[PDB]
Amino acid sequence: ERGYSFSLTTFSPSGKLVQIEYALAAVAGGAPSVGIKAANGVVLATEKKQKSILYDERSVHKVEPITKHIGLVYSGMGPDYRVLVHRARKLAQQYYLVYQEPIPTAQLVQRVASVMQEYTQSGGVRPFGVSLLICGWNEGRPYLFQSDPSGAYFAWKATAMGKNYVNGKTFLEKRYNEDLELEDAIHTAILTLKESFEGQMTEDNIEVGICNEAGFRRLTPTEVKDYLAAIA
Amino acid sequence: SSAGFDRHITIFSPEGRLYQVEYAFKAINQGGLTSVAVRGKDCAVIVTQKKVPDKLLDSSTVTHLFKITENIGCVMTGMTADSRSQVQRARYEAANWKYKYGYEIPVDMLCKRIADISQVYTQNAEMRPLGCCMILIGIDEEQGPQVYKCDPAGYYCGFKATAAGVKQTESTSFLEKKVKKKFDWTFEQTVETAITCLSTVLSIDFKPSEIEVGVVTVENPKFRILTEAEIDAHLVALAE
Amino acid sequence: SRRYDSRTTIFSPEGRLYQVEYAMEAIGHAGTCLGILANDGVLLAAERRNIHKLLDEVFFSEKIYKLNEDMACSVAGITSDANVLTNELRLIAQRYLLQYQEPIPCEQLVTALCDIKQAYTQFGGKRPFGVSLLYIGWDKHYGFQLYQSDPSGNYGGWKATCIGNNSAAAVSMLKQDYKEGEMTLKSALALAIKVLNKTMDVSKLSAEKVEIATLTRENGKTVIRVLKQKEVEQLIKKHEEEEAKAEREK
Amino acid sequence: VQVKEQSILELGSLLAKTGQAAELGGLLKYVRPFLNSISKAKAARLVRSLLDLFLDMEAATGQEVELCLECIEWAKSEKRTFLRQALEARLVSLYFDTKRYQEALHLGSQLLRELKK
Amino acid sequence: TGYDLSASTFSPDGRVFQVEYAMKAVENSSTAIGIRCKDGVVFGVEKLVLSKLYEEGSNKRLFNVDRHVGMAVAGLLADARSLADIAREEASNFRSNFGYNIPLKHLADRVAMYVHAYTLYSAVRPFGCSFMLGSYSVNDGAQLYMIDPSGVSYGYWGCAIGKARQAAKTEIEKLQMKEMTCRDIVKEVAKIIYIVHDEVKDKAFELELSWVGELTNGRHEIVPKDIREEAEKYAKESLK
Repeated sequence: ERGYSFSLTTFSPSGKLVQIEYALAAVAGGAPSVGIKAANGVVLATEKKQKSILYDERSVHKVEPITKHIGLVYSGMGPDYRVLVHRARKLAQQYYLVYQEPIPTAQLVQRVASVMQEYTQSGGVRPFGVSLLICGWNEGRPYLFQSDPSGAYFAWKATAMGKNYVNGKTFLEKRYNEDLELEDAIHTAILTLKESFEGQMTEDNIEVGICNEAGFRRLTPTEVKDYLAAIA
Repeated sequence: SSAGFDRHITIFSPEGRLYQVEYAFKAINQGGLTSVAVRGKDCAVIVTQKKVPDKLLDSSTVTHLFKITENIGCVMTGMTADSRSQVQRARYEAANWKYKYGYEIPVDMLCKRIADISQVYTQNAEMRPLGCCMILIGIDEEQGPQVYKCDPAGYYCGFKATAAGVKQTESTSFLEKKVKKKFDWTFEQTVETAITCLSTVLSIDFKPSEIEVGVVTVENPKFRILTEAEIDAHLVALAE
Repeated sequence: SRRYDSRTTIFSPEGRLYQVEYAMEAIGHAGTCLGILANDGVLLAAERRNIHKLLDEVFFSEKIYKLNEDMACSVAGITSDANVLTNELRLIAQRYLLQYQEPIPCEQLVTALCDIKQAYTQFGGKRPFGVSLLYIGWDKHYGFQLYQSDPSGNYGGWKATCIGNNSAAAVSMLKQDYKEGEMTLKSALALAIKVLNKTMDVSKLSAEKVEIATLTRENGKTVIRVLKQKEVEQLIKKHEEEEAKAEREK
Repeated sequence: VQVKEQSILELGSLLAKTGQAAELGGLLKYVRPFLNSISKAKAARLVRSLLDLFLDMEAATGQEVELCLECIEWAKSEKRTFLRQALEARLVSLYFDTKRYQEALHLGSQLLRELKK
Repeated sequence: TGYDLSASTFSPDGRVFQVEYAMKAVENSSTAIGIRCKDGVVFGVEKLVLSKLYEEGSNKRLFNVDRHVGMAVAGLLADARSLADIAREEASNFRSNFGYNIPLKHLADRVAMYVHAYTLYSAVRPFGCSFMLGSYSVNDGAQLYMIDPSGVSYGYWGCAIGKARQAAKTEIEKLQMKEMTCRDIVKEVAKIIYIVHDEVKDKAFELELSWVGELTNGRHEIVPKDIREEAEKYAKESLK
């Protein structure tokens, strides 16, 4: 068959791209998320909620490992997340085949952003509807990055995304600093996620990921319950 | 709420939504049929209704149950042709996995591959996103029974009790009320609950010739369809 | 299929074509950049936009990009297309060097990129590139050089230019105060500081809100330096004190 | 391993129910070297679950001051700001019930500046 | 409006409109019935004579798909001929690949999938023919299937398509076709077509009858002339 071969994203009379704005508006309605780094590693926290008790909470995951030391979380549309995850895995594989070394974080961020940008200029397609957070630990210094449906990216110390992201950023403004440890970072991440959380926070509604110079991994529900207790 | 061609193809509306996909969800209800799936301690049951309005039609070829693989079974709802096409794609994909990797395919990988295939239709602006649903049941080593569901928007998940069709909401409510009690589950209990759910949602008190049942269990993982006689046996055993 | 098309290539009854015009209206906002040269060394000044309290400040460069051993360029507009274009011209320069074993002159590289940029405005039916950017460089043919691009496709050499939102005021002030063949790499910095002071609304010129890059010539080095934040502050305060003294004179 | 900590908690609860404090202080002294062998979350929760049960009973003159000070020291060693701040608040509240003049004043003034930020 | 111009736009209530328009295009065809006996099937078509200039035997609507499979069409002739050609090529391909005559349950499915492939995209239009496939085999008995332009195929004991489909099936159901051999079925088919399409609607017409079953040793062909003569002679007695 064939496609259409004409761009669906065009310039308005006021010099603005409408579709990117609508994609950002769709992103703003997703599940909230928070990300922090303090001098030793990075913490990614996200909130998950099944509609009823029928759903199995251990069947799918939000935090996904690209490789041994890169982590990624999302906010926005659901199905579009897997395509980006799969593409990132492929890209890391070609990099490792060519150079025989684990990929640096910045290169992976740049390549993923390039794909996401290219997806808004071709013909007969519509842009993605997610916003990503990427974390890693290479050569000692930890790294945190955030993407954008338009393809741009930034580097952050602490970031909040999803619903009520403005309140999260203001809250992090008066709390975060440049010298803490991973445990206190976890404490403040749960504290700031409690701002818009549900009535009762259980050990299964929350997913937490930690990166240190030992590798990326996803916290099991037991220690998540341990952290939820003795706090708040 | 709309501006331009957002009502005719799959692009974002100003509020951040897209309607060409949520129209398919209500296109599902055109068939007017309901199916239920229940998972037990060591077995899984799929039950559905069938309606034959005319005597001239041959009743032996109206089944909605399909044998995807000797160990994996499925049930469909919605438009018939789309469901048949999805069945064809699933069969081909399972056979290809067996050819390539040399061992049987897990059910979750199959569901993920199907959902990833379906997600493209809601990305490009020249196709229509196939208004038909998907329910699969299977047995996995070290896990036991598994029940998964897939939808036209590309969202797959794993459930413990599912209903798809016209009466989805109240059937899920009844199943939740039953499952909150946290009682032991065996084969007969699971089948009885699955049948009574549909019986009380529709309020029919039907006969052994108007439903279909499929079952899988850890004694012969082959997917099998119950014959009318043993279906009548369960039906009479249910009524004391 | 022809119902959903937007026809992003046809003309208009009045003679002009709209998409490039709308792109030029888009480049109007979002940033301020300028470039000046009069003797050994040429300088680029940029106005940083992302100035939030939580930025990690990596990569040692915000908007200044290196294209070759002796080529640097700034950019204004949508940043993703900027990444695309910079990556696209980098291998153009490298393939020229591979074929000829000689550093590429600036003019040819600019013309090649402009040809690629113009290709999208005549056939293909795709959205054009909304990015305009500067070029600074040195080569044995004509010494030091500055150039400016355009989403339409054309270009041109210059002696002092600005691109950002308040480009009109900057251009007027530049043409009011400039001298041909005398400004060394000591007065040009002061001129740029004064121009930026006028254009931006925020006074006192916080040193973290500006970025300066200079290119100078060595025996065989052609060193590009991005002067740090430890030298901007005394430059700003010197400007402030001399301005106060001059005003007090009147 | 974890069964040991579970039993420790249950025995502490039983000793609190019985109505004595010397054994509870002995229990607190008993496990201090042990604690540097498990997760930080469990260690913190056990420290809190022992301290609260010890303090919310009745006065024993010998043991109601040094325990809080050594907990402050341990929290400072472990670098946990919230834990040490909560324990400082508890300690400054505890000084007053012993009719103390100045040690319940300078501590609060020192903590005010940190809390206000 | 405008939701009913492409084949890739769901209407707000959630259904496709172009396929419904194809249906309404079918409902103006003449008539065609087909019923299965104890050991075969029998087709029957009434063909209208527009003007005296045309010759007998023109534009037959009873097509011969394969050496043991027959087809009867209704709708637009051009699309029907295209479908006949594609089915014929597919059957020959199957015989070449595997090595024996294709069963109905596979050929009907393949043609149905090919027809359904033309209802998703906006670059092509849906077909406009509804048709019936019939066959008989010694190892599988008699087989009858019906396929509609939307892409749906079912099995029947007896079916009718065209204008007065329901009127024909009314007298179809009165018959106890489950028992008799299809040697006396020809007379009742002739009778059931002469009891429809009043002479007020049109002046003259003609009858086309097919034949397949064990009586022909598996071959499919037109009935002998004398047998049809006797059949219509019997059917004329409905004037009583």
